Amino acid sequence: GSDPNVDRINLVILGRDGLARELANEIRALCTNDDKYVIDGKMYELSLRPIEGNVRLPVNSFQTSTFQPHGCLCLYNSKESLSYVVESIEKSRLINLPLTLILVNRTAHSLIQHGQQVASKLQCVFLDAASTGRNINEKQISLILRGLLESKRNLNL
Ligand code: NA
Ligand code: NA
Ligand code: NA
Repeated sequence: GSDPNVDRINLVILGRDGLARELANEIRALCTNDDKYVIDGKMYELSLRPIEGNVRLPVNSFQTSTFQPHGCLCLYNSKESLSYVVESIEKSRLINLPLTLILVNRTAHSLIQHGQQVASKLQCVFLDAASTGRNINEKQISLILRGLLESKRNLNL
């Protein structure tokens, strides 16, 4: 269970073709051995749920009996991986869940254009981390996590 003295972030990471595993691995490299992530000198419990396959399947559901999601980090770098994000979100709709759509490193014009329309439709923030492996800068990870903590307090997640 969650330590009542340490704030918990339950983060879904959504991305096919190994995108979710890769970002989850990066984030865990930044964590303590008991999965704490430090922000502004403060410890947070960080639970990660990387998803790459069909979210219809129980094993791939956003929410489980011990995991209530607080946000979802959506990753893509291609037509197919963008399509996977839309399919997964619209199908598992989790609707007021804070979402972040991130374009990562692997056409460039169309991926940005479509990403922005998808983010508009899903009502979420769009970040271009491709210019910035298929990783994301750790400072950007911390910004997203800070944002989730405030959302968590506003939406009572
Ligand atoms: Na807690
Ligand atoms: Na976890
Ligand atoms: Na996990």
